[PDB]
Amino acid sequence: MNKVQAPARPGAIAPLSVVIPAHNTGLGPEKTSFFQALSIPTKISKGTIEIINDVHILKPGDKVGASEATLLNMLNISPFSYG
Repeated sequence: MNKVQAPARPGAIAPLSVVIPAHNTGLGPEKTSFFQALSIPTKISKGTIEIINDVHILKPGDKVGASEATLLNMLNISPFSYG
């Protein structure tokens, strides 16, 4: 894989049903500000921010926001395509 993470960019429409899994994101506890920015229930696991409830971050027909795009980019999740 190379471009597994699709270019999540604010302004683009959300075609897929992206879900932020209830699992440690690998991100530092600081990123919980972004998770909470997208109204996400968060708890710190291993010095990393973890998700407690599977988040319906993107919805087919929604519109990827700024901190939202950033969130998905930090999550290393592909809200579009992976090639």
